[PDB]
Amino acid sequence: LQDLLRTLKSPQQQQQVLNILKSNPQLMAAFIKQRTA
Amino acid sequence: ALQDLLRTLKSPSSPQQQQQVLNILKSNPQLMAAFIKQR
Amino acid sequence: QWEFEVTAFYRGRQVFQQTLFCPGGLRLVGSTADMTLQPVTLPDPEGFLTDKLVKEYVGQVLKGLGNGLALWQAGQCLWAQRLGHSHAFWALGEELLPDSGRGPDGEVHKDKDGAVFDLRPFVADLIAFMEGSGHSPRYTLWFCMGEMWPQDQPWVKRLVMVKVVPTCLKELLEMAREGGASSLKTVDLHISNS
Amino acid sequence: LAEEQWEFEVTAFYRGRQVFQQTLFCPGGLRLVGSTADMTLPWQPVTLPDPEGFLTDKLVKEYVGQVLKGLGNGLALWQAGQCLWAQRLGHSHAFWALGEELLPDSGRGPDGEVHKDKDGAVFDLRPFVADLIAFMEGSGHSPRYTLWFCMGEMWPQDQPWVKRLVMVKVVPTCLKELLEMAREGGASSLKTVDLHIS
Repeated sequence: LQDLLRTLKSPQQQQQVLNILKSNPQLMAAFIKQRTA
Repeated sequence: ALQDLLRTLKSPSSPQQQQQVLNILKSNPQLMAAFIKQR
Repeated sequence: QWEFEVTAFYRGRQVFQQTLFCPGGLRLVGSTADMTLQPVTLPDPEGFLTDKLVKEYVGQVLKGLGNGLALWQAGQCLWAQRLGHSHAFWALGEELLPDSGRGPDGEVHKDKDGAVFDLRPFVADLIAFMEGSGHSPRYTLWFCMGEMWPQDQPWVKRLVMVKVVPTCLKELLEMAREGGASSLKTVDLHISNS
Repeated sequence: LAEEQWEFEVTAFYRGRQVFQQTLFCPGGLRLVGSTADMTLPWQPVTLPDPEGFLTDKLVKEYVGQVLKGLGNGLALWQAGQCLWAQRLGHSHAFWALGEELLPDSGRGPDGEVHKDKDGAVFDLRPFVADLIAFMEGSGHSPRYTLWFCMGEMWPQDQPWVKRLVMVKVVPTCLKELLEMAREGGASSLKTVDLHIS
């Protein structure tokens, strides 16, 4: 929810990244595992 | 003459840039004659 | 639909690069234009190259595009079809180098069944990349127009090479590298005093 | 001091990503350095960028910075006696070869190694002029002008050049323009072609 997204100073690119994130929960678990560990 | 061998560009090159091309052409009459061969 | 970064190379020279969002589909045509419903016109080789024989053949390849190469997304997959006389071969690679060691991943179909990219292998490779596999999933699509795929020969000698990069997939890999995942698994640093 | 230097288009690639491209005319010679060096004439320092603002792979970013640290006083480039020369003033070794403007040759080894001394010639105008003449006569082979430098690692033989940490491309603009003049006169390198049209 725009939290795991980088802060880089293309709105369609942002929502299309979020759509792939929510469509694959395994991608969420691997992305969360990087910063939590 | 000689300068006629240079290319014509939309944005011109500086004289010092073209001087590096002319020095090679003057120091090499073999290369300068081949460019005239294509004229 | 996905946003694409399109880049075209004429005889190893970048002659076009734009990042456009076409919800009606992509279309890579030449000067012989035609409106059908978004077209992406490739530039004329006159204002970019000086080799007369190369400019004549690039134009012949751009003529063979006809109504151009179409590209779109459907069901977590990218599909590419050609609507002209020139054949087209595609493969995945890096952003600055197509893979010339191996052949192409296939020829661009002449019907609607393109299937040049699937999101499912990309996610599976990206998860392993973050788990520590050291292999980042490739996302750059290369298209060789009007010629065979440059196998065992420099890709810069091909007449027309088009690079298509989905911007959403590019950022999804940058987020993994920003999170600690790396691909640098081999390096022999030649540094020393002597 | 030196004189009659050539203008160079310098381009740097970090892990196959273009991070630097400038057209430099340094009449007192130039030095490609890895950090902000003090402005010194002769041998003008040319600072390659910090990989922090261009890369996100931490391991690649650390090793690219390790190569940039090994540049030391820099890679000196200068023209002298119808030839181009290269000398590494730091600890990181460097290998060079001629190639294309967007592709170094990975099927062969480097033409040589950058000398630590001052006798490291990386280009000679004699074969360039001879090949350019033959190119205008119908040889189908254009003379090469693009100088590639692989910094800190071995030359990428049978390996994608985009995997190298630091690749620097040096193009003398006077040589590229001379080849554009030959191609404008009617010469060509397109000997082989095989169009697939149906």
